[PDB]
Amino acid sequence: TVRVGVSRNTSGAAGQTLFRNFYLLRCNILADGRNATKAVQSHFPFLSRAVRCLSPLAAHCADRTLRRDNVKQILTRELPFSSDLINYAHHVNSSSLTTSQGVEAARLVAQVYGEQVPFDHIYPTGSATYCPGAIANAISRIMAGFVPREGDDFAPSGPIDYLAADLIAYKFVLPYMLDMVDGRPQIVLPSHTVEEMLTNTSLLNSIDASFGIEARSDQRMTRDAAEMSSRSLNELEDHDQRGRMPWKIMLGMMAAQLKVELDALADERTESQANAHVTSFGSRLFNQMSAFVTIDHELMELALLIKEQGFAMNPGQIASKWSLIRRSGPTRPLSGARLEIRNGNWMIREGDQTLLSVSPARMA
Amino acid sequence: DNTVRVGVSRNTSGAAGQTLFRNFYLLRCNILADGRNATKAVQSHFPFLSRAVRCLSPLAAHCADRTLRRDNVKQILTRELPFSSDLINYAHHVNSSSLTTSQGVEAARLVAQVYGEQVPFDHIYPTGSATYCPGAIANAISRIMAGFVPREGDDFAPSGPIDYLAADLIAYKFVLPYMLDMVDGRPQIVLPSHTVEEMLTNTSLLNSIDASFGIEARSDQRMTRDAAEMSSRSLNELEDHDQRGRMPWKIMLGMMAAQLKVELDALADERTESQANAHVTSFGSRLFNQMSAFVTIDHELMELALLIKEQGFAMNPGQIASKWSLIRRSGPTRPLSGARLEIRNGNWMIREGDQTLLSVSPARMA
Amino acid sequence: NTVRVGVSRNTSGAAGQTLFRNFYLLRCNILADGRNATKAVQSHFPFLSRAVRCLSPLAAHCADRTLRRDNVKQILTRELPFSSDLINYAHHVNSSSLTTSQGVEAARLVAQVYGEQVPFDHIYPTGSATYCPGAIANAISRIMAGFVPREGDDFAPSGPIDYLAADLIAYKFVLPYMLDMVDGRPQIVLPSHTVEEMLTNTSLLNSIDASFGIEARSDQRMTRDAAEMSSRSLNELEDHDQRGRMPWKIMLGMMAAQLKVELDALADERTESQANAHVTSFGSRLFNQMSAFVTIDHELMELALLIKEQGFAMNPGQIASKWSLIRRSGPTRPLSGARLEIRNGNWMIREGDQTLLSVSPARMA
Amino acid sequence: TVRVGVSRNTSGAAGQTLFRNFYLLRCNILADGRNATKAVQSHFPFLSRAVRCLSPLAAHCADRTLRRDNVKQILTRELPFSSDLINYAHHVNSSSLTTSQGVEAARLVAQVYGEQVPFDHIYPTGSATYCPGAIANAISRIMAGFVPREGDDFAPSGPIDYLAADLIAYKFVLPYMLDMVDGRPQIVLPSHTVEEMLTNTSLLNSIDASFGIEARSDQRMTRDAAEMSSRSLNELEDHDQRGRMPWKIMLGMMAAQLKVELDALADERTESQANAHVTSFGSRLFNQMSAFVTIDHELMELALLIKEQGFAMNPGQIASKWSLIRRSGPTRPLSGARLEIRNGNWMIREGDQTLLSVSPARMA
Amino acid sequence: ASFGIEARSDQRMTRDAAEMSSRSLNELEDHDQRGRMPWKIMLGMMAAQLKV
Repeated sequence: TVRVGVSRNTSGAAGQTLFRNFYLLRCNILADGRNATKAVQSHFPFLSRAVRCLSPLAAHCADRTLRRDNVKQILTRELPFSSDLINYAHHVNSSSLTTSQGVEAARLVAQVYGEQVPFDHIYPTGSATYCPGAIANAISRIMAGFVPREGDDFAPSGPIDYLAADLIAYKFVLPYMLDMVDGRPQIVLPSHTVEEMLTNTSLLNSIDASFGIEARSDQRMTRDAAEMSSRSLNELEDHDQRGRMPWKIMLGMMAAQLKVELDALADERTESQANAHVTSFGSRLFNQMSAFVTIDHELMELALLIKEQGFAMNPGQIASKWSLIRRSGPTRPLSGARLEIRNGNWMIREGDQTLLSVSPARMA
Repeated sequence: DNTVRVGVSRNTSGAAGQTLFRNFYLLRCNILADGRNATKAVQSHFPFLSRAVRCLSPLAAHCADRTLRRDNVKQILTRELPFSSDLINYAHHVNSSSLTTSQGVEAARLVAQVYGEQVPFDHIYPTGSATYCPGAIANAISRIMAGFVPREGDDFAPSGPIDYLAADLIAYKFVLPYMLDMVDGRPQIVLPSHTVEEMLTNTSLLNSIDASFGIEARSDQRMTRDAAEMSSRSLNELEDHDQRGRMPWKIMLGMMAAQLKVELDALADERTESQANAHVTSFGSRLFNQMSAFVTIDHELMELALLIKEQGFAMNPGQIASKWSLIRRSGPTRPLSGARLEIRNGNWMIREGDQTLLSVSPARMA
Repeated sequence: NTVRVGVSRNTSGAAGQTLFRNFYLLRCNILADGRNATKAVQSHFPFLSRAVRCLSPLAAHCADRTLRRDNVKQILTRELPFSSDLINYAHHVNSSSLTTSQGVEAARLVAQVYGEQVPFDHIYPTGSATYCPGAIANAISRIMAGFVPREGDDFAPSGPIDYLAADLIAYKFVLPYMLDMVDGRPQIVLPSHTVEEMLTNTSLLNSIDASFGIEARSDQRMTRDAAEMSSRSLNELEDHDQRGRMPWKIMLGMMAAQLKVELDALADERTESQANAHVTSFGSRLFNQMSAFVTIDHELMELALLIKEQGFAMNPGQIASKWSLIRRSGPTRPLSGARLEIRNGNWMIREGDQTLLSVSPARMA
Repeated sequence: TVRVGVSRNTSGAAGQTLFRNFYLLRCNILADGRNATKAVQSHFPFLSRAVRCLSPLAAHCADRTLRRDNVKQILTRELPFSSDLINYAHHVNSSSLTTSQGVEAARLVAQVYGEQVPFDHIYPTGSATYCPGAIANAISRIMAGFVPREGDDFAPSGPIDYLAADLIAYKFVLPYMLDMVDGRPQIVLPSHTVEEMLTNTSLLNSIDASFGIEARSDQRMTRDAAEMSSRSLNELEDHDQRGRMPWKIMLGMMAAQLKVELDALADERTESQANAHVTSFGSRLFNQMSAFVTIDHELMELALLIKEQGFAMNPGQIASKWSLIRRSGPTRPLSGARLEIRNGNWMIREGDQTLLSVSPARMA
Repeated sequence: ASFGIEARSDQRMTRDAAEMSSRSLNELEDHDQRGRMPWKIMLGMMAAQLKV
């Protein structure tokens, strides 16, 4: 007898994804569960991962021991996906994902960490262009204790950065700008793009972030002494091992990656037209990019436009609006509006109307 | 033993769907998620608009109902809150302002005086009223042309005389309405020079309207081309006869078009639902395909079709509603004198240079 | 070096719940209302659904012909095996809450028409006044599906296949209904006897009839009553020795009787019933799931009418009380004025213009 | 006329079928439905029915009670169409639908089923020629519980084969060849024509197939190791009534019918040239015949030629290549290829390039 | 006489059925212009043509 029981098909499949080449703007489409013909449910996985990477140890703790999976197969191919490369901190020559702005910050990171890490593949020295996402991922991994291998992999051999060991206790983050108005520190609207202040790296001292806990179980109380149980990035005690400047550089780098991808979105006319029915795209983008709006000019304007249009915008409309913002400079008259803080929320108010509102993002 | 098969337990009841603009009649749309394919661009359909274009041959459309339906009509129409769709389906006048229109009452009065003498026409069009529901008049005139008799709470009266043209339109399956104007001292087809409202108010203009009817041979033939047009007759070519209701037919066509335009105008008020269903990208494409019978006789519908084709068949309800409002307010948009009108391969073509600005194929009378 | 064996407690913590463990059909699985805030707990009877699906035994048992051994002997021969498992594997149970004396003549009739080709002693102990209707129903389904039972062990796919089970493969829907000779011709009538009475007088089972129908699901022909072409009635199939028509009718009546006796025994579970007074979907789900048996019996029809009149929102205690009232009192509502009509293949009762009840074909596959 | 009469005409055709007088090669070609271009689409109804018949009970469950058509008048005509006769398993003397090869299997089936069923009309006793399709249909229906009446009818009165009941649960099938390599079972490419195996009934024992269930819950366990939800034909419990060898003979006989029909078509160059414009004919032929590749190497060569040519070949080229394959024998050194079975599929690979692949075949 | 609509890709019915699935001629509501008797006369008359 012969008893070779080769398996055979058992089910089907469903789902869809758009923007294969893109990294942050890649989105996964699922039909609405309640009713098959309601608004499509979009979701950006890599953008959520990037936002969660702001606590690198908690984001990469499992990969230290558990998920030591086969990575050689993914990297070593004729055409590896750009998303995988940027996820594993590899420079890519793709024009849509490479920017020439802020490169001085890139080489600053390289000279900070190149002495003890094979940083050549992350950012080849002397290159006029670089991949912001790759450097952000490299910074996160290095802060997490990992070491990028010359053989295109990661190993948990390096030392743990002190800031990552502190961000374990905190779950919520909220970047914002600061200025010395009337000889005192106060939160201000973003007056610079990340793309421009990554050039003048001294300006990164203006950036500040506030961390705080996901407090103990309590069904109704809105606060657990929210001000007493929170800390700010610039308030932490100074120490050489603390990657505070690398952390702020990583945040700005992720923001720059998002902006360059939005710029490249303009040329993707075919897929934008084919996905005109995806109106949840803009609402999801507004929901998930909330961490980066409080630091940049153009992201703030884009968020304001998205809120004005009612959280329903297919990709082509977002591409056109972003092109308009980039080309026309500051368009909206923000001079009539003011900033305010309400129970931790970061909002722009004009009169009594709430033009914009941003809540703390989730780090893990 | 004892056996009864009257219990029939078959079931083939679909997967899922949805309906939008329930209060509307023509633009009432059925939405189906195309689960057969991975692509999630939802499919859209306008049942009542398809039925209205079907009814251009009233006898072939209404023959099936001469015997079958005897369950209930009054139970629906005489409900607490009868739907405008059902009431206009059974030729009942509707009080809603969104559906009713005030312009073009002259044609309604004309049809009422033509058929009022031999039909209880009061509920179709109350006498002396300024506001009339054009869809109700269209359904009434179609049913009368098919030999029915209306009632206050029913329509199951297949007892009236049957129009000659309603019988003539059994041999044909395709129709192509188009305007015709006296140019160069000879008859010639032209672009739509008047909106339907102007010619309904001044009913003398309807003489310019014309249509062409065609057969559908079921033989396994090669796709027939010119010189096969002998098997086709124009509406105005038919010999005159008292029973033969040509002007009734033209009035029905214009009335249906006016109902569509009134619905489109009222759509602008529906900004809430238009926003709630902004993801229905197939609305523009489906409406563009389905309205193709009316664009050949109206300025504004022609402009809407042209803008739809230029945009690229990607309009949700909000975009089409706003564009329609802009067309209504502005009126003329582009210099169509630069373009020219041509007929080729039995299709109604308007072209500028070499590009085909808009293509219209004759409709399916069914 | 050391072994790496270990476990993580991968579990959300909050999960479902099961109620009425002892009961066979009335066992239900309670799930919170999804991710919604309505807090109307879902209810579902798994064994009742399986019983209704068993009315096409081959399609309902084709999987087990090859795809299981599963060490079911351990389940059957446990120290305290679940009565649900025993009744699922056609084993008699001596529990007073699942055994009835009525209809035993039909039980021994099936036990002797299948007596010699199967070891039927463990299914129905010969001479015992009481018996488990569910066990006999499952035994009939299994044997009709082409199995043979064993005491303690799994069924063996070795016996012959009845012709009716093969015929029923083409159909997906079923609709039992009674018959009567009125005006010299057969016509559908309301139930006149309880399933117990009609089982005791086995000749009455000839009055039962059912009609099956295909499931095309092509998005066409939905409203057409030309679907009468694609249907056949149980009594209309040509007679044959191996076509177990009477076993099929007996199995249907036996399942109905099992449901009845379980409903009767539910009245004694007052503690659990009152502890679970918050699950109001119990009555609605039971009404939805019993729809195949109402057309054949008086008391099930009365219970369905009561549930519909009460708005479908009632808990187990209310169901028990109403069932006891129906059992004790007898016919309550006036059916002389209630007309019985079939429209679009639906078994409905109409009072004037009001539709007192409507029953649709059950899903049989 | 009072008005100009430019108007519409279609003469819209509906329905079309060619290759008449055949059984399997019948194709109801039609114009493309949704696309404006009038490209020719194809489908083989009888071939699909034969492929679905591999689960005989689920294939013939309807006719046991539902259809009961007036078959008597159909086959009693003066010159009834051969396809209808073969569909009801009636022997036909046409030279283009019979072959002397494989008569041993026909004799075996006659002696194994003739003792309880009339069989002379299905296959005349001792005849040197036979129609394979008729015997395949006869064995399928006899497994389905039917009884072939002499008077042009099937009576649902016979016993039901155990394998037919077993196959209800499985919607997907996979035949293949096997060999005793290194003292263990292992899949091999086909090494014999169906003629050799029908003639050598003992050699038929080497054939095997695997079946699989269908569902819609997403596939689990890497979508290829889902093996407890599948079974192999030879692993099923042996029983007198379980028609294992009848099932294998059915599959081989259907394959032989297809081969004989293609060989007969080899001489029909006239109509093939008249219909050579149809190249989707080859694509649909490949798609429907994919179930038969893994048992006969001559069919494998035709499939390989079609795949290399790009899934687009005209009937004339198919005929020429089939004749060339039949005359030549082994055309290429296939030993350079390697056999693999991944993600549930069955494919042969030479080097890294996949030479040919096979997908799930649906039977019910 | 009974009247039936066209079928659709189905040839699988050889059993009993009745009434409004194919409504019969005599059930039609009588009317002065509804020529049932002329129709029956024509049917019989063409049958007689075939006979002669």
